Amino acid sequence: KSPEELKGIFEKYAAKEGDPNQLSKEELKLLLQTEFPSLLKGMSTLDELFEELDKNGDGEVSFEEFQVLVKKISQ
Ligand SMILES: [La+3]
Repeated sequence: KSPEELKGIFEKYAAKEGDPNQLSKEELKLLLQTEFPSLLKGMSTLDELFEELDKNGDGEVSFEEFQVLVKKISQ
């Protein structure tokens, strides 16, 4: 539940598919799977999360956008 682990695990998944410098639906999906499968139960579907996370329009859910989830994962 550490922060350093978030980066590590994150990259561990971001490196899974495509460049680890960018997250994806399938990529994040996995994370959201193990990382927080409960967040998947939310009313925010994968696609919803994907589009939700990306509020810039790059397609990459970099850790930056991820920090946005940490908020929901906090509440
Ligand atoms: La982005």
